[PDB]
Amino acid sequence: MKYPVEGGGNQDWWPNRLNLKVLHQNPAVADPMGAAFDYAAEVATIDVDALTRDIEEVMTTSQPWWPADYGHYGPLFIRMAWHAAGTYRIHDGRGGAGGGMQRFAPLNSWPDNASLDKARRLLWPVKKKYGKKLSWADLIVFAGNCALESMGFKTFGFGFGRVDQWEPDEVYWGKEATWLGNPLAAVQMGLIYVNPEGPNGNPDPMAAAVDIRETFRRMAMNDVETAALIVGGHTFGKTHGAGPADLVGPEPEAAPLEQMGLGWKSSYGTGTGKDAITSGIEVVWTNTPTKWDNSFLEILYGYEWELTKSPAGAWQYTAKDGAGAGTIPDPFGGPGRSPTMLATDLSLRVDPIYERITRRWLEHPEELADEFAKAWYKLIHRDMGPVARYLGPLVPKQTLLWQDPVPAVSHDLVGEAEIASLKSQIRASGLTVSQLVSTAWAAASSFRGSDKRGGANGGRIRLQPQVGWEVNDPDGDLRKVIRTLEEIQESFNSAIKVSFADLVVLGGCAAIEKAAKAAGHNITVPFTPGRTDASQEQTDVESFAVLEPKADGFRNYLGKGNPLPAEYMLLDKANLLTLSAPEMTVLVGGLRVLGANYKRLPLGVFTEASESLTNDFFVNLLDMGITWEPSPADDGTYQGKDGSGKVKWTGSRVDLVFGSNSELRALVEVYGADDAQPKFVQDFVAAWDKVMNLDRFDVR
Amino acid sequence: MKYPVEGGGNQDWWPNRLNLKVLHQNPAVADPMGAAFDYAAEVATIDVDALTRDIEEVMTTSQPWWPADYGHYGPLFIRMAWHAAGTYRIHDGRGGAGGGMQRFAPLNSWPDNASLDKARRLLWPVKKKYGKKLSWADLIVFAGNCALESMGFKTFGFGFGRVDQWEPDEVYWGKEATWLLAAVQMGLIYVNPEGPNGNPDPMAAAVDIRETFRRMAMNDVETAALIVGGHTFGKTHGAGPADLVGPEPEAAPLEQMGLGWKSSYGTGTGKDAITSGIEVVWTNTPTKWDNSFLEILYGYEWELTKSPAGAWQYTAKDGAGAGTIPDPFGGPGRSPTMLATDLSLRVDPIYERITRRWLEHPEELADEFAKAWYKLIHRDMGPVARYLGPLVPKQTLLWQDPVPAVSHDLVGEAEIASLKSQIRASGLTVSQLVSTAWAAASSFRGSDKRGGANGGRIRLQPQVGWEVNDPDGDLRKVIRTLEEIQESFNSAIKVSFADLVVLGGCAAIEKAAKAAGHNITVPFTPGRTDASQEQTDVESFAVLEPKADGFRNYLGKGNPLPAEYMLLDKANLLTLSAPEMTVLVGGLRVLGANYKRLPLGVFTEASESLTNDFFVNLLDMGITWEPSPADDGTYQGKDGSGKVKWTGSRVDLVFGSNSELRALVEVYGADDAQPKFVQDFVAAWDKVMNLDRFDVR
Ligand code: HEM
Ligand code: HEM
Repeated sequence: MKYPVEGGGNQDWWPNRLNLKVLHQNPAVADPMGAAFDYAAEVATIDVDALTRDIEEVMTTSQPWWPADYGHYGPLFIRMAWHAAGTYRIHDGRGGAGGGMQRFAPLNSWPDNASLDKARRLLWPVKKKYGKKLSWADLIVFAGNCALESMGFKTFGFGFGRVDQWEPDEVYWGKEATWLGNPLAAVQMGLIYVNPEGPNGNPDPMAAAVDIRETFRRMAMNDVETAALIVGGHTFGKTHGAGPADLVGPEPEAAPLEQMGLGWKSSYGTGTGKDAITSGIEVVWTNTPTKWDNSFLEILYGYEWELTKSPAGAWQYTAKDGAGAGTIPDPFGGPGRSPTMLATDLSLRVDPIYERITRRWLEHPEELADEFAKAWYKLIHRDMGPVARYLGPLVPKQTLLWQDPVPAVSHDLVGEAEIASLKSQIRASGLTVSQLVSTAWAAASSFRGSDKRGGANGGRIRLQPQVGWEVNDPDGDLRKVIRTLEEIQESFNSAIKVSFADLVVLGGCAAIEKAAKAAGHNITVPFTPGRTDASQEQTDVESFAVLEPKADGFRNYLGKGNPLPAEYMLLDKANLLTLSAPEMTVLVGGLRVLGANYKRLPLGVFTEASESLTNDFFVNLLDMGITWEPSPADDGTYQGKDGSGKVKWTGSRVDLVFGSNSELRALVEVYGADDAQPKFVQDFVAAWDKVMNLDRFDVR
Repeated sequence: MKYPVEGGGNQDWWPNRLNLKVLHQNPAVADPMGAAFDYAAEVATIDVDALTRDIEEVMTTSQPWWPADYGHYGPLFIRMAWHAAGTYRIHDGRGGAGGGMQRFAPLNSWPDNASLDKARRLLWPVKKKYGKKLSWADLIVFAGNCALESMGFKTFGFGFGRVDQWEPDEVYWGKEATWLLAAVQMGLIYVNPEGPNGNPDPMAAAVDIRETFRRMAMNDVETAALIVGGHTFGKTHGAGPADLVGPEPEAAPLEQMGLGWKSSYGTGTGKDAITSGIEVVWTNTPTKWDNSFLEILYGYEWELTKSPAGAWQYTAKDGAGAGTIPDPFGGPGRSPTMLATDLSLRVDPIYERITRRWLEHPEELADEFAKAWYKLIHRDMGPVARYLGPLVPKQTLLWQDPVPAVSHDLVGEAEIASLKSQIRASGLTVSQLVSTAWAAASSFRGSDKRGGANGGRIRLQPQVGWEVNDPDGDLRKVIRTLEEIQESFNSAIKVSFADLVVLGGCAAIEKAAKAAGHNITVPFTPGRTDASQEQTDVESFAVLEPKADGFRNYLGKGNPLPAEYMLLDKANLLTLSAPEMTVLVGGLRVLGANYKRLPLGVFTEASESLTNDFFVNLLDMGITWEPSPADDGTYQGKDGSGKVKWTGSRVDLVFGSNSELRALVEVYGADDAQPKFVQDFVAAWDKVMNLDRFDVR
């Protein structure tokens, strides 16, 4: 229907086709830094003092193509930071500022990130003067933070380490196929949090409060943070509004080329500064919108508000009787204005929940500072991962209970001879292979490569938020495996201290070695030590209530509330784990033949003899002498009807896909060859070593 | 609108968004074999003597879930190769057999490749026995070529080498959004069998076939070789009206394991399957070679009747031939039948002569069909240095872009410096050397690997006269100076011509780098030869003429899109990637490599000096842009005070507009990256100049 370079390919002929482009996004070819570049080794060598001494400079020179309000840019950079790490939705994990996606995406065109392309273009001198030693995400967010600092503040700190990706990330943002139309977080399509004029353009404070709380909750922010975040943020800078909001041009994706990749080039007046239009509201919040103080709340409790319209054609509030008419300084010189407020932010005065936590902030005006610093530092470094990546000399030392704190190694890391000793001690009185893998896999499947939260490290697999997960059948034998592993741990220690997660991954390794040896290959899985155990008080039970996978194909289990059919979720779960197209298929075959099945069902297994790591899943799948017909009980299962009329195999919806979707058919059509056995077991161990070492960030 | 794993973003909100996901396609991540796996090295060990002894067996055994007419699959295989090497489009170069795209693509769902999805399954007991030492594409077109030989025929040869791919390539097949360029009806690989556009008249079928095949290099005499030589084998499954067939494979319920067209009529297979909806049985012995097709084609006079499937097919009048055709599964014989496209060869005046001439002695038909089939198969492989295996018919050909054998003593870099010296110590300027070299290595298409810098065709008639290489400019001067150097060098180990072309290009890059302060050594691998004017035909090169070489900022007439896209579609052929594309475009813009001396695009104040000044001067926001008052697709870089300082084109400012490429320009446009930029430019350049060097890699 249209050319490929414009769109094209397939998907113009099929609406819902299993698109295999999401597995290998962000390839190593489109990386202009090269194939041997380590960002963690470079970003530590910048002189953050010199950088801090430079961003402070770019925040004072009013560039002539976009004038500076009050001769300072700080507000704009804080807004940039907030709209850069305000997309992080915990329901799946994708988004956030961990990829700096605000540059190129549907993000750099949402009808709220308007007048933000100019904000990024402002920072070009600093990135130009530094080069490859400053990834764009780090520059944006740290510029916001250093602005907040420069405008009079004492921040909690900051840490570099976010890496850039050079291709847009595909994330589901909303069913509404038009701007302003459960896995979501922005109540509109294109909004970040809330329609500034109240939900659905309706300026009601109560609905605004309900909605703003129901939105922030999908980003793990409490009730005290939300109030702190909003207040501390909007105590800075002004709005942008002039004539009718319909005069703005197109967005920086359908804009003409002479605009150098900008947008919203307003034709009204000179087009910038005193007449620039962006959100269609015209409000100044404080009375000195360029430096910090406890004044926004005073205005929040200083005048009684009544609704009005906007000179730009929008809804807002304004003090009655002309109170304070002409008391707030002009953004570019001129007579005073009237103290105004947005629609939502009045909720902080009427809503009874926020009232108890805002009325306290009139007196004790200092507590606002620390709470805002904490909430901000939480909003920033939310998608960086464990503590071991906070590079640079500005990170604090104290840990926070949301960081998933993992205590540092306080003993000698185990040795190699001890590794073989533990192998022998675990494969002689441990348990079957189908158990030592299932528990091990479950300890490394809570990972999410979106924000690198959770995983094998910490050993949380034996604590409350994960043992009770129904996906790891609690009334099964997982607790018995836990008892055995802890007792062999303490026995070897009584016989250099080995932690628990170390031993879990070692059990998985020894089980895979057992299966491979049963298959006829003396192969070894590479194991590196360097994990520690977490305690119940350092792992929040409620925070981890989202990692519980609603659909996990690699163990063949689907739950309830599943958005898409039970097949696509396999790739989705295989996309967070950052698995290439081959490493997903081989891993599926391995887990299927190894008996890593939820409740030990006879689904997925395609072998007459289990616990033997062979390619018997694939060779037996592609056989055409069997006919597949949906099950008679109609439970989303199928039946391997043979040529004799006897049911032979019984796979699930996540299996027969690996023999149907003509693309994924190819990868199987390799590992199922006659001489593929010396390759399968060798390509499998690689993928298994890759999964079990995703959260190993202290050494990689 | 929909989830990413099923549909995606970045497309619904804006349809006309420059999609860079077409550059990184076929990456190094989705490769099961992993990293290296030199396919050109593995297949050198397979026993074609044994592979033939196995495909011969898989054909004679009738599978129980798809019987074989007359107990032989030879037919269904012969077609499979054809529809696997019939997706060639000469006007672009994509498709072809060398992509193995017969599997995962819209290709395996077109309402023409029906029932063929079964054939890919009949071959599994063959590939399973070999695995990685024999890719699909080679196997598909071999089972094609190897079914002919096993059926009373001495073909011309065969060669492996078509390394497969692991993701569906992106190709434009047409504008219609419904089934039924090069194909005449969307989905139908070639001609709608029931006459062009459903009109059952042979005279129109002939004028359609002529133009259609003319889009795939086949002449007028190599056409009748195929059709007559291709439809001597096998029948056409079409019993029963084409109304009960299942859905297409890409959208079928999974209990079919990716097989499409689950026919509910009758038993569903065998003597009752449905493929295209025509019941026709050509020869009287449809599983061996003989001069039978032409015999029946002239044996009677024809008349149009209806089909048991509801299509228009023909049948001899007079009621003769009652039962003269063997029943495909034992029983009463049908009447002598025929398609609609075949009658063209009886009524069209052009094919009439050759058809009449093939009936006096059919050995000429055998030979012509042999050569035509060989051309139909080994077209998507290009240089003769890629053919592997024993069965290569290494004698010669004329359409293979032939080059003489590397005969003289090569060079051992002891004099390469002197050549790189005399090319500046007795030659021209950098703004001409890089221009002519890049021109001589721009006639390349990583699809079928035709053209290329090899052969030294930059001094021959088909390429010297192209418009994009302005002949009135100075190309002749550069070529004559290079010739004088070559002749002055061999009198004292002889060096060819394209040798000196790319060597002067590299030495000019070195000169420009010295003019910047980075004494960088360009790599160079000798071993290319110059072809003559006779072995370089003119008719097959008229397509390689670039219609929009965005690298050089040249826009011809005949672009379906603006210039901003015709750069990618160009930079997608050369097997480039976004970093290399940006770097190479910047280098060619700053080194003065436009098809004139135009200052259009140059963003420097001291040319002929390789540097990143283009990138850094592009991004400065203090410079505003607006369309020039000439309204000739040129923008006017207006400075802040009202003066003209830069003049760019659509191919330039796209790097300032499109957000993805903006990141790359940001990277190379720093200040501690000029060494990185010049080094990566040298690397990408040596990648371009060494695309067709297949005799070494
Ligand atoms: C949570 C609800 C929020 C709403 C409804 C909201 C809405 C808005 C609106 C309508 C504007 C004016 C846009 C324009 O002038 O074009 C704005 C700007 C701004 N926002 Fe937000 N925002 C929210 C959250 C935040 C947060 C979390 C922060 C900081 C942590 C923040 C900091 C700012 C600042 C400093 C500006 C001033 C921009 C300038 O001076 O140019 N806002 N916000
Ligand atoms: C204008 C060119 C062509 C037309 C109109 C045409 C038409 C057709 C049609 C409609 C079928 C029915 C498919 C089926 O029943 O499975 C068919 C089958 C077949 N075609 Fe073609 N085709 C063309 C080119 C070729 C070429 C170039 C070859 C060989 C080099 C070829 C060889 C065959 C064979 C052997 C079959 C029988 C397959 C079987 O019996 O399993 N055709 N042709």
